[PDB]
Amino acid sequence: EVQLVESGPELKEPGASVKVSCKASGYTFTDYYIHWVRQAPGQGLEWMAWINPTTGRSSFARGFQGRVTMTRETSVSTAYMELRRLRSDDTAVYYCAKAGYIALYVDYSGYPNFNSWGQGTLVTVS
Amino acid sequence: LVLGNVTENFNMWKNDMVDQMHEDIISLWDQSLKPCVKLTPLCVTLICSNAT
Amino acid sequence: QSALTQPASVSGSPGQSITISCTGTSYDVGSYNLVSWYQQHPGKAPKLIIYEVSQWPSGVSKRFSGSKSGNTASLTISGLQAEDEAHYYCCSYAGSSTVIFGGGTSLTVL
Amino acid sequence: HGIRPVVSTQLLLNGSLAEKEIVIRSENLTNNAKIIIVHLHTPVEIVCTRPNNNTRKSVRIGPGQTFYATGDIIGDIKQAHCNISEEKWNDTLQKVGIELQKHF
Amino acid sequence: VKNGTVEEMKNCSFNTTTEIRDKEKKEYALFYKPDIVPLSETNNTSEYRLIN
Ligand SMILES: *[C@@H]1O[C@H](CO)[C@@H](O[C@@H]2O[C@H](CO)[C@@H](O[C@@H]3O[C@H](CO[C@H]4O[C@H](CO[C@H]5O[C@H](CO)[C@@H](O)[C@H](O)[C@@H]5O[C@H]5O[C@H](CO)[C@@H](O)[C@H](O)[C@@H]5O)[C@@H](O)[C@H](O[C@H]5O[C@H](CO)[C@@H](O)[C@H](O)[C@@H]5O[C@H]5O[C@H](CO)[C@@H](O)[C@H](O)[C@@H]5O)[C@@H]4O)[C@@H](O)[C@H](O[C@H]4O[C@H](CO)[C@@H](O)[C@H](O)[C@@H]4O[C@H]4O[C@H](CO)[C@@H](O)[C@H](O)[C@@H]4O[C@H]4O[C@H](CO)[C@@H](O)[C@H](O)[C@@H]4O)[C@@H]3O)[C@H](O)[C@H]2NC(C)=O)[C@H](O)[C@H]1NC(C)=O
Ligand SMILES: *[C@@H]1O[C@H](CO)[C@@H](O[C@@H]2O[C@H](CO)[C@@H](O[C@@H]3O[C@H](CO[C@H]4O[C@H](CO)[C@@H](O)[C@H](O)[C@@H]4O)[C@@H](O)[C@H](O[C@H]4O[C@H](CO)[C@@H](O)[C@H](O)[C@@H]4O[C@H]4O[C@H](CO)[C@@H](O)[C@H](O)[C@@H]4O)[C@@H]3O)[C@H](O)[C@H]2NC(C)=O)[C@H](O)[C@H]1NC(C)=O
Ligand SMILES: *[C@@H]1O[C@H](CO)[C@@H](O[C@@H]2O[C@H](CO)[C@@H](O[C@@H]3O[C@H](CO[C@H]4O[C@H](CO)[C@@H](O)[C@H](O)[C@@H]4O)[C@@H](O)[C@H](O[C@H]4O[C@H](CO)[C@@H](O)[C@H](O)[C@@H]4O)[C@@H]3O)[C@H](O)[C@H]2NC(C)=O)[C@H](O)[C@H]1NC(C)=O
Repeated sequence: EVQLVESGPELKEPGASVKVSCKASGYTFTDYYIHWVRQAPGQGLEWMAWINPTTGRSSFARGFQGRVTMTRETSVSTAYMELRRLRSDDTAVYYCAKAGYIALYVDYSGYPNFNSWGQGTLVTVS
Repeated sequence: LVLGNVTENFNMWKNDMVDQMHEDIISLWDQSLKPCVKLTPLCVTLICSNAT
Repeated sequence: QSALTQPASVSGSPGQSITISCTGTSYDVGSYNLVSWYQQHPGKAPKLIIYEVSQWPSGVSKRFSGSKSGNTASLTISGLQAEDEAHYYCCSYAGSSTVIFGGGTSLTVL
Repeated sequence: HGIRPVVSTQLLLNGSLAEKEIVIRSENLTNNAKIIIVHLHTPVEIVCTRPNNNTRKSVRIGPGQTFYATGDIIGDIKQAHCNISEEKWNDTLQKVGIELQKHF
Repeated sequence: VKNGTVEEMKNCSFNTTTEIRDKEKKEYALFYKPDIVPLSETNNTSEYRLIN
């Protein structure tokens, strides 16, 4: 039932903005954080950010403090993120995944367990 | 008043009288400055002297 | 790599039991117990193992029990079957509502 | 013996205990405007929390003296709340019910 | 955000008498809602005040 879907892979110039997209299915999109993570080709993982799909508030990695943009689409069951000021080093695969339940009374933003992934999408920098 | 046959200990550095006068002077002196102006209108941008 | 450290590669024969370590600092893992691990065969998205220090997400059997002590955490790959050859990752909650990943590793080919 | 000076309006937090049973007090129960105290033998356990990770900031005012105010919340905000176990509250409220029926 | 689908706190900024008397500086802080009151004689929501 559950399946996360993303846009297709892209090719970009340095300093560009990468509109990576993440559409949800098989679960109530408003009840779970959608959670981002990076992976350079053939290397390890790197965390990106949070987004409360109901509230829109977010925080993200200090390494990207220069500029990053977020968006939540409640009526579309889809979320967007945008890495901006793109370096050649920033070429990598990008994922979105379903993190912990958004409790009405406990700060679940932080629990690193996420048990459903998107299929993955990359951006090439040239 | 001289004392004929006394024998008494004198530890000096634990003599409380210094504390009983340190706090005395701090309380007295800090009370003496109460009625005077509390400057406050002088924290101002000083624009000043020519060459030394 | 980031502060969360993990061994580069660990190897062993079939039937062995192995501990993949994960080290942090008193700030992040020595103060909070939100440690999780991920498995990944190349060319695909990873898959979660241990959603919370020791609890079990799905029908993955007891062969990957976790543990923690101080700034250290472990993944007990046990009852080794060579088809489990894959990359394994540490990750844990950290300061400032951030999450960090361990360096990853490579399992036996022997 | 040491009393607790805690400020609290509707529920007397961190208080002592009645030695035997729930007891009730009033200057005269006929006057509805009078406060009616209730004292409990069994302590109901209340836990409260404010899980917004509020952060401290230090503005300064005039000469020297600082003034503190809330900075950016780290994390995702959540409601401040208080929790009480349901069965304890139900049983204790019913027992206070019988103690009121002793006068009514 | 989302017309009250949130456990809101309001952010506000203000001018303070900095360490120099007549060189005031801008500053930002945040307060819980019961300690802010509308100021304007009109319906305007832009300007606010402490409840004191
Ligand atoms: C004060 O007071 C207050 C009150 O008021 C409080 O608050 C609170 O708190 C608490 C604590 O913190 C919290 O809790 C939380 O919750 C959440 C939610 O809940 C709910 O929900 C869920 C979900 O549901 C779903 O699913 C199911 C199954 O499960 C199904 O059936 C259903 O249907 C659903 O579905 C989905 O989908 C669909 C599609 O269609 C849709 O429709 C829907 O909507 C959805 O979306 C559930 O689950 C729950 O339940 C549970 O619980 C109970 C009790 O306990 C039980 O009984 C049951 O059975 C269940 O169980 C559990 O467990 C087990 C083990 O043991 C497992 O196995 C299972 O599965 C389950 O889980 C309800 O109903 C929740 O979620 C949470 O939990 C989680 O998280 C945590 C953190 O980390 C952990 O620890 C845990 O363990 C869990 O985990 C899980 O999950 C996650 C996510 O979520 C993940 O990630 C992980 O991994 C895991 O996983 C698992 O599971 C899954 C599913 O679930 C699967 O898939 C996998 O495979 C695995 O297995 C928690 O619990 C709450 O919330 C609160 N409240 C509010 C209102 O919010 C406070 O706290 C106080 N204060 C103080 C200071 O304390
Ligand atoms: C509660 O509400 C308050 C306000 O009511 C808010 O605080 C204020 O927020 C604004 C907006 O974020 C801050 O404005 C900043 O302005 C600077 C520009 O500074 C100029 O002025 C100084 C002082 O003279 C000069 O020295 C300087 O050269 C400039 O002329 C911007 O730089 C800030 O934006 C950066 O971050 C953005 C991402 O959020 C980027 O998109 C943007 O491009 C800027 O980044 C760029 O510059 C960086 C260096 O600054 C560089 O390193 C990056 O790589 C990138 O190229 C910002 O617009 C204002 O300063 C805040 N107030 C104070 C007193 O600081 C609170 O944030 C709010 N809090 C909450 C919790 O809601
Ligand atoms: C709830 O809110 C509070 C207040 O906002 C947060 O408190 C911070 O908590 C984090 C995590 O424990 C702390 O993070 C660390 O901050 C260091 C900053 O150093 C300054 O402060 C320390 C402490 O006074 C001094 O010793 C130091 O000299 C500086 O003055 C960073 O240096 C740390 O990052 C480094 O280490 C990590 C590994 O741990 C590396 O991966 C990094 O790359 C980096 O090299 C670390 O980030 C922070 O100090 C706390 N601040 C305060 C004021 O208490 C809570 O964390 C927050 N709750 C949650 C769950 O986040």
